[PDB]
Amino acid sequence: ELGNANFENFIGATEGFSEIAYQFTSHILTLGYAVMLAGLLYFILTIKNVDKKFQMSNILSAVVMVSAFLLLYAQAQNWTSSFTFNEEVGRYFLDPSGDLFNNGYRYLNWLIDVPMLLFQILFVVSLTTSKFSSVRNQFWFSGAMMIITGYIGQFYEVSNLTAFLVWGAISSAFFFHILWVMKKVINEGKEGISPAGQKILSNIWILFLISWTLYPGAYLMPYLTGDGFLYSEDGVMARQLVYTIADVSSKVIYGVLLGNLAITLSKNKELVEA
Amino acid sequence: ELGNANFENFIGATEGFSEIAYQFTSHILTLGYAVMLAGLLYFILTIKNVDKKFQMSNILSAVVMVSAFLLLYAQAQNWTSSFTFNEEVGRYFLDPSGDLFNNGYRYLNWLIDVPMLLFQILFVVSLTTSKFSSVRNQFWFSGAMMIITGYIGQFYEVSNLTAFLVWGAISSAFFFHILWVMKKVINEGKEGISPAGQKILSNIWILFLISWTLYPGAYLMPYLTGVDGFLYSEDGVMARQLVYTIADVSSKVIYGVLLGNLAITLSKNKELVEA
Amino acid sequence: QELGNANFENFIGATEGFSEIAYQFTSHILTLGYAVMLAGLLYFILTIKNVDKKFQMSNILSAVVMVSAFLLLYAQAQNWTSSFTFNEEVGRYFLDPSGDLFNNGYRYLNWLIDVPMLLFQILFVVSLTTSKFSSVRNQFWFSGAMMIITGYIGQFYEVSNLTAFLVWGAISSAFFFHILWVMKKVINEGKEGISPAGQKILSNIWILFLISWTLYPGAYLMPYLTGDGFLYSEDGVMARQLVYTIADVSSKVIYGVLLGNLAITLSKNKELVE
Amino acid sequence: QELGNANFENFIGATEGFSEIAYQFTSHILTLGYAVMLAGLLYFILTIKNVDKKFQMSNILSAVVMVSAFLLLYAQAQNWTSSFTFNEEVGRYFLDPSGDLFNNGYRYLNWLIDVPMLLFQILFVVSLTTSKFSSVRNQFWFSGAMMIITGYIGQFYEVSNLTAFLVWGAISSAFFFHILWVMKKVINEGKEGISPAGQKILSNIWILFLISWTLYPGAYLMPYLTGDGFLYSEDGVMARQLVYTIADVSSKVIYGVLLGNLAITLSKNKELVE
Amino acid sequence: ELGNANFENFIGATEGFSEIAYQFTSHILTLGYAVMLAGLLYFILTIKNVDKKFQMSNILSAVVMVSAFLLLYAQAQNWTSSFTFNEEVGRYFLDPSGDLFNNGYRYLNWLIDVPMLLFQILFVVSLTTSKFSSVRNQFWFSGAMMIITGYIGQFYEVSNLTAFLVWGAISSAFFFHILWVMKKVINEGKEGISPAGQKILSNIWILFLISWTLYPGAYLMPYLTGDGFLYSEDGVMARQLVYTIADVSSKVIYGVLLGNLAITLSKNKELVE
Ligand SMILES: *C/C=C(C)/C=C/C=C(C)/C=C/C1=C(C)CCCC1(C)C
Ligand SMILES: *C/C=C(C)/C=C/C=C(C)/C=C/C1=C(C)CCCC1(C)C
Ligand SMILES: *C/C=C(C)/C=C/C=C(C)/C=C/C1=C(C)CCCC1(C)C
Ligand SMILES: *C/C=C(C)/C=C/C=C(C)/C=C/C1=C(C)CCCC1(C)C
Ligand SMILES: *C/C=C(C)/C=C/C=C(C)/C=C/C1=C(C)CCCC1(C)C
Ligand code: NA
Ligand code: NA
Ligand code: NA
Ligand code: NA
Ligand code: NA
Repeated sequence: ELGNANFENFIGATEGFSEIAYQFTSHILTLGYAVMLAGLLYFILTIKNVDKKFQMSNILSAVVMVSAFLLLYAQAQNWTSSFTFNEEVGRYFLDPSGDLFNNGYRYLNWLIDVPMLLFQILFVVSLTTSKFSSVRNQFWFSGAMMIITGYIGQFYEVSNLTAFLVWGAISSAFFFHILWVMKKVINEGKEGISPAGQKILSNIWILFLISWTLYPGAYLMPYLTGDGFLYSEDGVMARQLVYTIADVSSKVIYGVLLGNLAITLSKNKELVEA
Repeated sequence: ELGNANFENFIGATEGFSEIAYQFTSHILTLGYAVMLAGLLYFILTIKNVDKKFQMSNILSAVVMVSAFLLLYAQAQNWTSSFTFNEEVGRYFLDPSGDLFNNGYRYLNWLIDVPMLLFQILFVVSLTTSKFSSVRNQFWFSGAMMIITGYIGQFYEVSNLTAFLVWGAISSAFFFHILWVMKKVINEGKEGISPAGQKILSNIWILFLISWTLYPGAYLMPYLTGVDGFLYSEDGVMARQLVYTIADVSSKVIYGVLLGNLAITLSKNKELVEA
Repeated sequence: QELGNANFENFIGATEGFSEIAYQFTSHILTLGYAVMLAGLLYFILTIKNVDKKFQMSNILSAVVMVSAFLLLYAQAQNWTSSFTFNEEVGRYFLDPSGDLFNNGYRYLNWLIDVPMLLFQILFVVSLTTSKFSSVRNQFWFSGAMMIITGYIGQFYEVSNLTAFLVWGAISSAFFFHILWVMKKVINEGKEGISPAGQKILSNIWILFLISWTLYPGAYLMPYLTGDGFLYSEDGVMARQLVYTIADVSSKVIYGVLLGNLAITLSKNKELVE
Repeated sequence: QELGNANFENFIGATEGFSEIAYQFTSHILTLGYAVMLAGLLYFILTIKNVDKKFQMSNILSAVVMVSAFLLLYAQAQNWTSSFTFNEEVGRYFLDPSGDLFNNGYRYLNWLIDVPMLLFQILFVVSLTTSKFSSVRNQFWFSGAMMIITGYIGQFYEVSNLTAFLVWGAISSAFFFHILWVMKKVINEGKEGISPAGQKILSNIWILFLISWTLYPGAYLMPYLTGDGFLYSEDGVMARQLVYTIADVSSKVIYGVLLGNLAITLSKNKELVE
Repeated sequence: ELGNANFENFIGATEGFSEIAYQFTSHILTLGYAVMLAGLLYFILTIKNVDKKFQMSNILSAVVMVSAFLLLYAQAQNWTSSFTFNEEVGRYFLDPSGDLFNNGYRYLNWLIDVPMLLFQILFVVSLTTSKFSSVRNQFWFSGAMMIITGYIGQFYEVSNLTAFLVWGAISSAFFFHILWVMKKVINEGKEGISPAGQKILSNIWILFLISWTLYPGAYLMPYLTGDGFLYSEDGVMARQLVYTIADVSSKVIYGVLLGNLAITLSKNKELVE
């Protein structure tokens, strides 16, 4: 009786994980939080070369990095504590004492981080006809709701497929909403900045779009092949890779590109340019 | 025989916690201390854009963040160490070896932090009819007493409902006193600063009022449906720990940010705070 | 229970056990201890810019103390929690041999590094009149070391051998009064030739120095201050560890703050502190 | 036990066991590893003020690498110690299943982050002549990724399947030479247009780059470089882990230092480095 | 069968450690790494007050402090992990699970740190007759070899007294060489700086000499009294105190004195006075 548990635990409690599956997941999750703390240094070290008006972008990035490090660290330790090598069969199996594995650390990370990442672009670019205050509140409300609904759903990703998908769908509503507003902001952002600045905002959009889509991909990962191929250790590896790739892109790379824009806009483009 | 223990331990020792209840509490408590360390960075990184006379506000915020991180971290680890998964029934139960769970880490955090948060506003605003030193001492005395009395009470929140509520009440006395003085401060603060600065102080009050009220809510959370119903159970534990987390974040970080923003605007450097 | 040359906490823990309140409180207060130290560090780092160059070593030495103190007081807190385990049957915490015996030695060795600095550091802020920098320092340093080293030896015996306990205690006290004597000299010579604002602070410093430093020998004797009386119990343990914590905070952080404030005023940057 | 697709360390540890010297040394050297990384970080942070704006991203990227490397090399060190337990009966360290299997994957995934940055970062110090920044970078980035990813896969098989081991190894080596080729191009074009002092450093960088990068494939093959021969033993383990450590220190820290020194000289702040 | 293990483990495996012996060793080793991280703050905080050309001294100190913290921390945890209280007899005994105790963390710390400490003086002072490049390489080569040989020897300090002392001796060769060169450096350093600067370099030498000598003292500590007085828990305490005192002196105090010299040599001597 595992109960309302993530699917990792069900694989780990039956099939077990192979060396490669466990170690890789372990490694990738470690890379996750490593990249976050590393990134922090980039934002701290470049802040002197951002003008005052843009500086909060760098600061908010830095804030995200710290939050993310700590929670993604917790997530990594959740993985390793939760599954123990069985000497007899040569596979890793669920260890009750280390607690059940749960992706909740990541999700709660999103709860802090999502509002900031959406907010923080608004310090770099300027809107035309839209109201800063409105855009922010929309971001913040939709963002919260997207994560909170998703957070509830994923508890059920095995126990109750319907609640899984209901909450998932509702989340997607809130998800799809955010995409709309962000496109609005990038477009109004593009108005009034050099072609150089424009090109960056274009890259940002593609990054934002791809990277944010990854998340619901990883939500569904176990099932994207119906007891098929990804309902296995392969699925676990796949989920945790994608989450890691997503989080790195959506925070660090995202933050870097914003920072680069803010730096160029400050006529300190020499720092970012080679 | 648990004794003078928090009610979490009694739930954990009888009902057990469901996966969702345990994991959520675990997650939210982690979010708690994560946000504190994160916040620290905000205060450090904005300090250059506060004028010298306001800068102690920023510094005191930073101080709080560090204290809070460390003690809230301790609090999170208290939770996780104290309750272990039972594979047979699929619920988390009290682990004696990991020590009893207690909210005391949080409370003693308050003991350091409350004085600073009350103190620190006084470096941004200027009073009219009150003396800096008087307001501070009131804050500091009442603040200490509020926490110390509350701290004693919560040990009894199961063992002895009377002492629970006595100490609770006494605490509440000092609580209202602080509210009273703070309202005085924010009003005198509002006198003589631009409308922009005024509006922030207004938000600060609302935040201060709502967020500080949460705490006694969370104190009583187990019993807010008396002797039964949703709140004397794992649901109550989740509820308490969410509210504490929300409270602590609001009362320290958000509070500190709003003060910081005020101090930054007052320094004629509003450009990084608003854009 | 063949405990040997052990602190009295272990003897209580090994017989009576600690109640929930006693254990948790001690645990909490010891945590507060090291938390306050690291917090304080931030104050000293962040204020250094506002003290003039010639006083700045006071701030630096404070910062140094804070770090040392954090690490050792952290170790001390972990010593407490490791050393006593909840007994499910009776609902009290009892000595756990595996987690090592509890010992206040971490704290004492902290004193060994910290005491010389705290005595030294005032000399950067004040100017002596009649007394010789070199003499005052060496006296502080010699007496300071000896006070701690003798105390450190004594406390091992606070149960095993009451005589050595009190002998070493007394010897320590000799050096204690010496330090008090010299420090009073310093504060008074310090007061000669500095602004009234500076004077007032040095007055406060002395009161704080005096009260806070007296606490220590109080806590040394705490188990016995009521002869098998009231404080030879879990109550005594709580009492000792509260007092040590209060002492250490006052004698380092508050002390350091007051010195900092003095150094800041003497630099004509008093707008920060008011 | 039944180990599967595991590193060879585990097979030694599961049969021969490790001697005190072998275990302790490996333990010590791996600790040195991550210690040096965090230490290095301090150098890059502290010297950045003395590099001109246009070079500064070199120092920043170094700093980023240091942090990533600390965290992952720390993980790697703890992987070693957790995985092998002293057996009091024989006086040798043996594989502990509970501490999880040892795997070098932490290191490899560290490479995945770090390799692109180290190759990238030189381009902020020097200017190319005949080559296109964009092309050189993409080659570095693509080949770098592929080199590590292929290597990462191979090393899982270094015992289980020697053919896959060597295939993947070889494929990796393809991309390796490519990177070497491009880097030589870069260092030469880099040398064009800077003082002889700067030139001399770029020369040293190349020899360091060349030697240090070569070490890695040496360490890949280390168990077999003597066929059930001399290095298929605890000696081989020691040898591998020393070489990896030496490589990583050289290829990141020393490499980074030399680049930093170049950037400092180019900024006419050569007095710092002299 | 402990094998090629440090002597601490043999005491811990037979005699056991008394409360005082264990706790003291535990405490002192903790003080060790605590002082390192503390020191770091001093070097970071004073850096602004040393001129550009001396600044690498402060930086190299800072680097050492961090390395030292981490490895001395590891060393402290090695001690506590390795010996467990026995409730029946009231003594601490060797715990296999916590791994055998070994001073190797410290030694490998030396491997990183020795080159820097020898190097770093050269950023503050200027040589007269001797060649920067040569002095450094001598320091670096001899320094490495001194540690590597010592590191090998100490594994044998119980198992094989001959290898212990051979490797020890070889190490000592390189040791004196470093002492020789350093004296050369301090003297050439003294040429062309004020008497104030001179006096500091004099203190540095005394400190350098005393503190560095301590190390081989601690190497031999178990035997310095032949089944004698120091082949006991007393010897363990003695070794670990001396190592701690040595490391603090040879890095932190050393670094401070150099920093003070660098600060003095710059306009702003007021900070250190
Ligand atoms: C730094 C973290 C970020 C940017 C997280 C973003 C998370 C999402 C976009 C999540 C989206 C989800 C859905 C659209 C459906 C399933 C539930 C979620 C929350 C994973
Ligand atoms: C950062 C922490 C803060 C601002 C803590 C505030 C705590 C309170 C306002 C506590 C109030 C209480 C009562 C009014 C009654 C019950 C006992 C307390 C202490 C929880
Ligand atoms: C930061 C730590 C400080 C300022 C420690 C001060 C410690 C003392 C003044 C200790 C005094 C003692 C006696 C006077 C008798 C008993 C032994 C001592 C060392 C506790
Ligand atoms: C900081 C880490 C660096 C610079 C890592 C470099 C790694 C390599 C050059 C690895 C090369 C390999 C081969 C050429 C064959 C075997 C597989 C590899 C990846 C170890
Ligand atoms: C910061 C660490 C330092 C300065 C270490 C210095 C170490 C030595 C001078 C060691 C000397 C030794 C001998 C001369 C003989 C025995 C082996 C050694 C390495 C301990
Ligand atoms: Na595991
Ligand atoms: Na748990
Ligand atoms: Na305990
Ligand atoms: Na081990
Ligand atoms: Na132990």
